[PDB]
Amino acid sequence: GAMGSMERASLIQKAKLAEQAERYEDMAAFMKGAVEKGEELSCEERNLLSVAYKNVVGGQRAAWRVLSSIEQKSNEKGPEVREYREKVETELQGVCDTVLGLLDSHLIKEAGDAESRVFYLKMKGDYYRYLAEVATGDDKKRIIDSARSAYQEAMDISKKEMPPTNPIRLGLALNFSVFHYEIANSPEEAISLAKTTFDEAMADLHTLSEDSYKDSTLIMQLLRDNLTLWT
Amino acid sequence: GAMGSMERASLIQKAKLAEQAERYEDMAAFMKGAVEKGEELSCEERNLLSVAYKNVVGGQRAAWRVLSSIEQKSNEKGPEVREYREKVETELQGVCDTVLGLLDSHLIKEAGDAESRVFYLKMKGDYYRYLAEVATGDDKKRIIDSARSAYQEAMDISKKEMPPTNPIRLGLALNFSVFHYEIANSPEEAISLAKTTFDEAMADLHTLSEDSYKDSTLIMQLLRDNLTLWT
Amino acid sequence: KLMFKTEGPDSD
Amino acid sequence: KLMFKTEGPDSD
Ligand SMILES: N=C(N)c1cc(-c2ccccc2)c(N)s1
Ligand SMILES: N=C(N)c1cc(-c2ccccc2)c(N)s1
Ligand SMILES: [Cl-]
Ligand SMILES: [Cl-]
Ligand SMILES: [Mg+2]
Ligand SMILES: [Mg+2]
Ligand SMILES: [Mg+2]
Ligand SMILES: [Mg+2]
Repeated sequence: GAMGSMERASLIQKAKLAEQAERYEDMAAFMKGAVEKGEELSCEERNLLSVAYKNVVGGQRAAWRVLSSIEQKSNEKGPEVREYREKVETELQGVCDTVLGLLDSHLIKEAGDAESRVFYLKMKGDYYRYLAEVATGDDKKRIIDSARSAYQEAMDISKKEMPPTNPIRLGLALNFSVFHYEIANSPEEAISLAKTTFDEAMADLHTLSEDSYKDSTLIMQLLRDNLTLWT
Repeated sequence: GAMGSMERASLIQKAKLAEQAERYEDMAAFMKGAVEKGEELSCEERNLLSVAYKNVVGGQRAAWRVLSSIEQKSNEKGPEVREYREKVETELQGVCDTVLGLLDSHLIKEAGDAESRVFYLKMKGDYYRYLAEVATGDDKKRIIDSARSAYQEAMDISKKEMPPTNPIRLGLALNFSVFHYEIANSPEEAISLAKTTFDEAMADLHTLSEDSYKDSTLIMQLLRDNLTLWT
Repeated sequence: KLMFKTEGPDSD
Repeated sequence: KLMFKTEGPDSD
């Protein structure tokens, strides 16, 4: 890749600079280069990878929704709205495929600790979910099942190996609940998962330091925010 | 160019869609394609061109300033900060060169009405000013004089051909005053230009409709904002 | 579209 | 850096 000649440590340093500069495409390219060095990622490095791509795909998702809404209104002016929505959609799919490619080659298979493996399987579920948001053809069901499968494996590991307040476990459950609500069209499963996750975390907060308490309650509030909208 | 096969009208339509989607790099590419069709631009099209590139270069300028500040602190960790600041700087310079290239080939020379010619000469001054913000070498003085020359020609036309409330004239004077203050290191010239511009516009507001009054006073308030910080 | 809360940067 | 007001989108 175009980052092949740069040192791993320099790529990490520049990813952190890119984050400070709000240059998220650069940040993602630097972290992709770091992954392609072939070494496992530390906790901080995994978070840099995720933050970078989350910001890139987030811009694409927001743009796609704007264009999709305009397109739907135009169907209630020529091919241009569809063409441009398709252009953004294809770039979004490309980013998701890139992330999934990094996870499959070879981040997941080398991830043995729960904190790394759950993190990567959650990401796999997330990027299949972003693909599902735009999917319409004969593969939509298979994309949805790929998201479900990744989230389910992550859930199974997280429940065996992490406390119920673990922020990775909490963010996984949050995202899987949203998958249920609006991708799988299982709102009851979404509500049940969010409630059970919130309540089991509540009951474990007493074990935490002040700093860990803050980390866990931040994500618990996101579960509550969704439950308030859903019930 | 990569837009050579797309109709002019479709490029304009897609630039407007890209604006709604906050996809400013796309918006700029579509408008560059539209310019390269070789026809003059309407008022709305000129504004699409300017808004697109202003958003692109604005992100680059903000990132450059973050990195420059980090670099300056590091000089009061290796080559990475300088390298990455240089990377962003080179991309920023590339965008400015692209805009200047469109103005020189051939937007300015075909612009005969005051509204178009002043608009383009103001843009020329602006993009040389953005180059000047990052310039350090033996060409910095020449870049500054190129900005000055473009702004001065625009000013001369605007004072002969436009009323003192004309929003193009006002935004030109605003930007030229900022050029004076912090590029030419002429704060007194900046203050004098901003004051005279504000006062002459004030005295012409009585001629305007309610809608034109709103357009002019919006830019007058920017002049006032700067004068408040400068005096 | 109404977007529900998910983990990490709310970048969309 | 303190940036002064200039015309158009305040995109930086
Ligand atoms: N750059 C970021 N946005 C983040 C960094 C870390 C981190 C993880 C372990 C150690 C130090 C920092 C996050 N949890 S997010
Ligand atoms: N898309 C934009 N950000 C702008 C469009 C126009 C405009 C000019 C003449 C006619 C209609 C619209 C501006 N002045 S800004
Ligand atoms: Cl397109
Ligand atoms: Cl670099
Ligand atoms: Mg090495
Ligand atoms: Mg498609
Ligand atoms: Mg044609
Ligand atoms: Mg340089």
